[PDB]
Amino acid sequence: EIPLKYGATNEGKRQDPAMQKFRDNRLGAFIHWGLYAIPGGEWNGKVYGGAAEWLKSWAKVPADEWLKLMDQWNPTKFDAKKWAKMAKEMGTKYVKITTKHHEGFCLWPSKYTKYTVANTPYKRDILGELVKAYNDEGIDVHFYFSVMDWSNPDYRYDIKSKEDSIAFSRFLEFTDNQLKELATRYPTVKDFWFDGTWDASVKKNGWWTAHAEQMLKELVPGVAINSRLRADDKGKRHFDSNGRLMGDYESGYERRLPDPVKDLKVTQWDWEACMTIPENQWGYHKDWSLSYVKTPIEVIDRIVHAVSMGGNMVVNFGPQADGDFRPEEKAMATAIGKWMNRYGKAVYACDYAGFEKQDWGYYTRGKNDEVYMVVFNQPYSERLIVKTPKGITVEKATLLTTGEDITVVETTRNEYNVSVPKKNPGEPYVIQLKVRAAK
Repeated sequence: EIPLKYGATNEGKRQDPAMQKFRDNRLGAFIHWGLYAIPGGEWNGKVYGGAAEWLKSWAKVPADEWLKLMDQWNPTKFDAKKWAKMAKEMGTKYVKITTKHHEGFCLWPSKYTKYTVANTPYKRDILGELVKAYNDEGIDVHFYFSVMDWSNPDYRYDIKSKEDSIAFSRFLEFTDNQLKELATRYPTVKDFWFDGTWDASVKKNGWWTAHAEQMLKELVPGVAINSRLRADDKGKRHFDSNGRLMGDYESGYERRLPDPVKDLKVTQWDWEACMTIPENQWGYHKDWSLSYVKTPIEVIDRIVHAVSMGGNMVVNFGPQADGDFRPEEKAMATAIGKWMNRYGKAVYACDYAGFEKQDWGYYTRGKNDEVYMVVFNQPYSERLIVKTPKGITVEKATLLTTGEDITVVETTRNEYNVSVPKKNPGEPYVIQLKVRAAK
């Protein structure tokens, strides 16, 4: 029953309204945009297969030379209002934006470094333009922030000396300054999502992670903070040494999801997953033929999977250098938007339904105990098996899009066959159930 100065703060799930908005939004978009977009995974004529946003590392490019990309930063096709429209048509309720990635190039005009959008030909405050344009569409804005900063030479991977420690104490002050800046320049921000916090330098400074959290919560009432920021007194990340969750939500499900049968533990806390369309590219990469690229249905599957287990899902986009989105990403957004427009009552504001997982798809639970069946795999039996928890019965089934009644046949105690629709919808679809519990 260990004691800790810098362990978890929250008891269970926050239930203030700002957290309930964060939760109910459910579907978000991730935007990775930075100087990495200019080379697009290619350096000096070699096209590297690793994540484009890490090209500085793959091509062993020194800071001085990487940051020279600033001279070419001039996204002439950028139009914040077009971006916001695209997110709206997709059905995303929030957008997480890279304020600064590992490269350390800031999308806002920070006063604390020269490596900022202000010292580029384009000059303009990209981040401020986005915040406004998204907020105008009713879309919340969350800030991605990489603690690790390859542009500031006070950054340390580990504290192996007193020089190291001196430099790093400066780096944490600088980092604190940037965060204060963001919180106060853009007070509509709803979340900070920290990355690049894995180094020993940070593990060794748990106290700072807890400070940063309290600090930001002071400045921004109701702001959410991800688990990835946090390390405890002992250097345990995400969950403290008593296995209690730090920060407001778990953020480890990056390009993977919890198992619907074996990882039901996640339903006990808030969490958010993120994903990429190709296998592993967050920033813009010029050649998507190098790894598997997910289809829209494969992405929709994963969104629903997340909500079915009580989590949010954030789908990544990596805009081009010119400020536009590539065709594959435009098609993806449109496809997701069409499907959400039709079936979104099963996603927005939904949660874990407490039913045993079946092979046809996922269940989600509405705000008023609606139970939705989201069908991805159509059984040749024409029967969708539904097994109810103790005390629950199924009074009715309805096809969400048409309101047509759907036959429900009891097969055994606590189990039914729900018929498929008379006409095959030809896409993943939703059947809504009315259920009754016992007093």
